[PDB]
Amino acid sequence: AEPGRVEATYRVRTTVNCEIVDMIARSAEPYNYFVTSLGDTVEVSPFCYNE
Amino acid sequence: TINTTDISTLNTFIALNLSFIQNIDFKAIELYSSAEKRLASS
Repeated sequence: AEPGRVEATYRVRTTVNCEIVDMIARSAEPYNYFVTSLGDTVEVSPFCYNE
Repeated sequence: TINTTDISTLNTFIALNLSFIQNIDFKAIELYSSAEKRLASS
């Protein structure tokens, strides 16, 4: 909100945001871990709990 | 008198009849193209 009113110290306005994104991820041949297009890294197998 | 060409002439040659070999051009090959090389990187 940022009121910018006449205050001695500062404002306290705040906001939140739910962010839902779709992206592309790639994995190597062993398929034990993979990475996403966004750059986030993860050490789990993309194939899991599916036979 | 007749020409000697009309007389049949025999020949005695055990012809080798060899067979040389050359001119095998060598094409250059590459296992992977550049596209998958770029795709190889994450």
